[PDB]
Amino acid sequence: RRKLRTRRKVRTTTAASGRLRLSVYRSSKHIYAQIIDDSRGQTLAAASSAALKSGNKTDTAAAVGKALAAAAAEKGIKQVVFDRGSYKYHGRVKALADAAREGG
Amino acid sequence: NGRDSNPKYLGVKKFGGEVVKAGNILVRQRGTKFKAGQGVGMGRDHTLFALSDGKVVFINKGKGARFISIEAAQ
Amino acid sequence: LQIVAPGPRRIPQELVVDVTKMNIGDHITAGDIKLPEGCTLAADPELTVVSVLPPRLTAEE
Amino acid sequence: AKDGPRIIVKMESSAGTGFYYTTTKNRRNTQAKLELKKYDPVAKKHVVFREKK
Amino acid sequence: QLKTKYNDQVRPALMQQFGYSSVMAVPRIEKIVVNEGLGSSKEDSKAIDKAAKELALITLQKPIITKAKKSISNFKLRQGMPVGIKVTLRGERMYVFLEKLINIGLPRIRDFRGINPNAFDGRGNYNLGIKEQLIFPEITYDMVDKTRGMDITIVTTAKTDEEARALLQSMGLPFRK
Amino acid sequence: KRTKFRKQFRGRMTGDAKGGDYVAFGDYGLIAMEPAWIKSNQIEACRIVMSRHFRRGGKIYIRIFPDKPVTKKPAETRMGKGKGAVEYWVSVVKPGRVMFEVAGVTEEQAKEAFRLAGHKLPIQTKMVKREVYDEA
RNA sequence: ACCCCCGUGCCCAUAGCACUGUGGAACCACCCCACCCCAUGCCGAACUGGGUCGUGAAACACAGCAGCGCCAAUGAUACUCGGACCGCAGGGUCCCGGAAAAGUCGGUCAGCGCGGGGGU
RNA sequence: GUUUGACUGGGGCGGUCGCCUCCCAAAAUGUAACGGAGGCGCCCAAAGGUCACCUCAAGACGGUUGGAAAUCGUCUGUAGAGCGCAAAGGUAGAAGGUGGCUUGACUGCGAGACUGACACGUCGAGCAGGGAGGAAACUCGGGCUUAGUGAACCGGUGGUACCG
Ligand SMILES: [Mg+2]
Ligand SMILES: [Mg+2]
Ligand SMILES: [Mg+2]
Ligand SMILES: [Mg+2]
Ligand SMILES: [Mg+2]
Ligand SMILES: [Mg+2]
Ligand SMILES: [Mg+2]
Ligand SMILES: [Mg+2]
Ligand SMILES: [Mg+2]
Ligand SMILES: [Mg+2]
Ligand SMILES: [Mg+2]
Ligand SMILES: [Mg+2]
Ligand SMILES: [Mg+2]
Ligand SMILES: [Mg+2]
Ligand SMILES: [Mg+2]
Ligand SMILES: [Mg+2]
Ligand SMILES: [Mg+2]
Ligand SMILES: [Mg+2]
Ligand SMILES: [Mg+2]
Ligand SMILES: [Mg+2]
Ligand SMILES: [Mg+2]
Ligand SMILES: [Mg+2]
Ligand SMILES: [Mg+2]
Ligand SMILES: [Mg+2]
Ligand SMILES: [Mg+2]
Ligand SMILES: [Mg+2]
Ligand SMILES: [Mg+2]
Ligand SMILES: [Mg+2]
Ligand SMILES: [Mg+2]
Ligand SMILES: [Mg+2]
Ligand SMILES: [Mg+2]
Ligand SMILES: [Mg+2]
Ligand SMILES: [Mg+2]
Repeated sequence: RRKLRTRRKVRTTTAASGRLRLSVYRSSKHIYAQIIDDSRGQTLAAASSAALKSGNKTDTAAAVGKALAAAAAEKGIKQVVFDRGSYKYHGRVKALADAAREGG
Repeated sequence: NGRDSNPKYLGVKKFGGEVVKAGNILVRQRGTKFKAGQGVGMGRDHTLFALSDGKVVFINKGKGARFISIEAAQ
Repeated sequence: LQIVAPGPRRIPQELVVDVTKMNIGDHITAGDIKLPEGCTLAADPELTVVSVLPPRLTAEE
Repeated sequence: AKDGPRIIVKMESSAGTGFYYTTTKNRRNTQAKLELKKYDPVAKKHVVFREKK
Repeated sequence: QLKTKYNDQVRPALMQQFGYSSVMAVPRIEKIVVNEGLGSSKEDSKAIDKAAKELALITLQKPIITKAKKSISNFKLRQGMPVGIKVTLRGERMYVFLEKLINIGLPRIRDFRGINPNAFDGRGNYNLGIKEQLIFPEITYDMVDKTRGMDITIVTTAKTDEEARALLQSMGLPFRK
Repeated sequence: KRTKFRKQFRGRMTGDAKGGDYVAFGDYGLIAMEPAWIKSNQIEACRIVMSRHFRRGGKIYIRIFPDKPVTKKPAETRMGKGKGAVEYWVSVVKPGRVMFEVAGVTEEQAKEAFRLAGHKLPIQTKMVKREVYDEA
């Protein structure tokens, strides 16, 4: 239930990978996807549907997914990364992946 | 009755502070008694082993919060 | 009985309990005990303090 | 490892031919439906033939 | 198909009377839970499937067969195979059944003064006092195996038992008088 | 006395009295000065002794109680295993531990009723009164 | 910078629960409808998907509060490495450092970051 | 012509020999008794691989041939459950409950360590040939682990093609 997320968040052994963590978090029809430095106590490159209304139809995640992809690529930093959450695949969340993955 | 069987030799092989090699065994215990931390693997029999050479260190507070980890030297 | 309060000049050095009322099988509980000057009971009100025990009885061989 | 008239069995693998063997332990407990699995021989890889006998 | 009747009149009646901070704070009904225990039926592989058609034809929603867990029971509990059937009704499909029963099914009980008004669930939830299975409109003595009955639970958002029976007005709320 | 189902066996060791108080459940009580075992009888006879000297009144409290099972030679020698399941049950008591306590009887009343039960006891003993009040 | 919200760590109950008070177009949440994506071994309750009004009720968030939990001294004791002993025995003592558990006095309803949205 | 075991508070009668778990075991490992208890000589083609979701025992109230016990509902619910078997450890971010697809319950090796007088035995990163589940990081060379076993000899079967 509230272990949905903590099943996934722990599913990724963080600093053992060498990668970074990308936390997509959906609440409203808006999504905030942010990328975190696991080893260090910090975060790297934010995105949002906040200043947005880029697209009308959620699947505006395409924008924020590409927005992060571009905002991060200025810092360099593209491997796999990719956290997730209580939320499943395909749909609205995969509109974000393919906007970053192959879009970044 | 008279039927008890065998020693079984479970222990903590490399204690904290010690310099492990790659492939050394850090702990022998039964199910989970110590949790594998940074730089430490775990096998069929549980039994943490060393992934990377370095210094071994113990970390715990309470319960199942016990952890074994490695770090390099140079 | 632990009770409490207020003055520890005036502390309840004893507790007077009148038993003439009770006879047999009667369990006097802690809500029946007199504690002047607002001394709150420490334990449960219904906790048994004084109980008079019945005479020794037997039937079968 | 010991063997008798009883349930389950030791059953060999197919011809990855190659004329080859695997022989995992098996059981007639679930079903007699026989079996086929995937393995690799001398030739190629993953040539997948049927549990014999 | 109702759902309008809950709307308007049901809400302010308690809201304009006792009062509520919202139209959301107003007591609702989440789901109608219907489960017929087949434990008394040892037919199993034979007639257990029949009680599924009974509940599926009435609520238009397929029943899920519950299971043993095998327990002990000291007389009969075993393994496995079903021991009972289950269907949960929520939304409009609850509102199709609920309306269907109060208008039609309930009057079909002999000498019906209404279900027991005494406290059901202090947490605000309510049950159904269904005894016979034949009392339901779709069920008749024409087509049946034996004389049996099923249980039904009304799951409501009422915060109090006091406010439970209160919401339970409107919808066909007989009493003990 | 002898109890219902258990672990069934024991060895032996001796410390000092842990869970025996000074007082409890009455005005007067009995305290053991020597480490020892007390059996199912003994204390059973001690109850009977004390009560015989009373009105028979139900005012007597026994804090002690047999748990530890002890064993014995079936007939003789060392041939075979350890054995003797039911021989007797014992209750270990250590010094300072309070054994029996009485209610409502007077000073000499319980002085003599402890003295009678003083014999039948493998150890020396002394009765008492309350100063330390501990309930928690 | 400050107030605060949403995310996400470290710590890994002195940060936890119940009683409870504030919060609402900015954020969260419910709510709204959904033939199809997708999905409930029955129910879109859960995932999922289309979006307001409403609502601040529930859930969440913060402030309150020391009734319960959890942490918990100093004193003394139990036991004990070493030294030296009494008892026929069960057992016991002296010196020397080490030194608990419980209990009481109390202490609390946390701390410390990263990023973004919104007021001043 | 030979065989007819040992252990053993004398020998015999009785029981016992290997393997796993707890106590004994004196807070490292190790440690004996014809000491104190109990189990193994299997099972699982899915109880495996991976990929997703799921959360238990029990009580109280209310509910229908169904009452101690059923099936349903709400509330409580650091586990008082479960884990194929014996106990100990272990487990709620699961190893436990359910499905999708599967054949890694793989061939060639094996850094470096646990343990043993030896012979055995246990764990294992990583490399290659090939795969499997996933979108992906990744995981997989049987199972929560610890019992489910037999050196060598002599030989049966399928290869292979060195000796001849
Ligand atoms: Mg052992
Ligand atoms: Mg801690
Ligand atoms: Mg001793
Ligand atoms: Mg005590
Ligand atoms: Mg937050
Ligand atoms: Mg505003
Ligand atoms: Mg809804
Ligand atoms: Mg609340
Ligand atoms: Mg001190
Ligand atoms: Mg002492
Ligand atoms: Mg000494
Ligand atoms: Mg001497
Ligand atoms: Mg001493
Ligand atoms: Mg010294
Ligand atoms: Mg000292
Ligand atoms: Mg000291
Ligand atoms: Mg203490
Ligand atoms: Mg206190
Ligand atoms: Mg607070
Ligand atoms: Mg900030
Ligand atoms: Mg011999
Ligand atoms: Mg003999
Ligand atoms: Mg001999
Ligand atoms: Mg025997
Ligand atoms: Mg040891
Ligand atoms: Mg030792
Ligand atoms: Mg020896
Ligand atoms: Mg032995
Ligand atoms: Mg023994
Ligand atoms: Mg699992
Ligand atoms: Mg794929
Ligand atoms: Mg490998
Ligand atoms: Mg040949």
